[PDB]
Amino acid sequence: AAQTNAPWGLARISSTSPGTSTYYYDESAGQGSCVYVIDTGIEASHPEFEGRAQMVKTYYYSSRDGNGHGTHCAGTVGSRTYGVAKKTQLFGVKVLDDNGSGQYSTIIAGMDFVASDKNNRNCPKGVVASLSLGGGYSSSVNSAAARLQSSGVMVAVAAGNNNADARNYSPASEPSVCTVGASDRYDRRSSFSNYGSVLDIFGPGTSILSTWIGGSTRSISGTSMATPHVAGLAAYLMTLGKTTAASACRYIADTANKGDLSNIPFGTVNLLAYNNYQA
Repeated sequence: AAQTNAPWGLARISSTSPGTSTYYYDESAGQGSCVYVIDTGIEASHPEFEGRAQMVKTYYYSSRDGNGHGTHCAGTVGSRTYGVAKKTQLFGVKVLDDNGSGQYSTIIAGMDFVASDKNNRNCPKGVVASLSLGGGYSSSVNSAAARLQSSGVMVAVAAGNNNADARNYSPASEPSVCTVGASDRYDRRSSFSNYGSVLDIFGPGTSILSTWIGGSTRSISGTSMATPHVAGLAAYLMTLGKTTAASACRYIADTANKGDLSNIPFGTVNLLAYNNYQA
C-alpha cells in the first residue's frame, strides 16, 4: 500500500533515505492488534479514528481530552491519515489532567490497569502500550513499567526532552522497556532529545503532523511524538507475525536503519526505526 503526500515521519519509517513523502506499508496495517495510549485521553469521535478509538479508563472528572496531547499521540499510532498502524484498535487511559500533568501514583495505577485490562479486550495479534510521559527518577515508576512489559505488553516510553542523559528520568531509565529518542527530517538528533546508553531506538520527533482536539490537526515536537511511531510500528510488525511483545524492541533495533543520524553522542545507539517493507 502507498499513501502519497504523507507526513515526513511516516515516509521516513518506510525509507532507507530521508527526504521522501510517500508512506509504504503492508495492507494488514495492524488489524487485530491493540495499542493503549496512556496520556491525557483521546478525542474518540475525531473522524480520523473511524470508530477504532475508545476511552477505557480515567482518573479525573471526565475521560475527555481537554489538552490535545493524547489525541495527537493516538493519531500517530493509528489515525487513517497520520498513523503508522491504520487498522489497529486504540484504547485511551487518562492518567494526566487537561494541563498535561499527573501524580506518579496515578500513573502507576494506570500502568497496572493496562496489564489487567488487556484480558478484557480482543487482541489476537498482540498488545502495545505507548507512554509519552515522564519525570524525575523513580524506582516505583520504573517497576510499574517493568511489570507491564512482563505481563505481555510491548511498552514504548519517551526518553524525555531535557537534552541530557535519560538515566535520570522515569520511566525512560527502566532497562526492560523500549526507550525512544527523537530525530528530525534531515536525520539529525532533535535538539531537545535525551540520549544515553538506556535509549533503544530513535523515531521521528520534530514537526510531526497529527490529529488534535476539536476535530483539527497540528504539528508539534517532542520525544512524546517519536514514541507513538515506534508503538505503532510494533503493532504493525506483530500483526505481520514478524515479532512478539516480549521481543519487538530487540527486533526493531535489529532491523533499524543504522548509522544514519548525526549529532548522536558517543555511547548512544545510532538506530532509526524502519519497517523494512518492500512494496
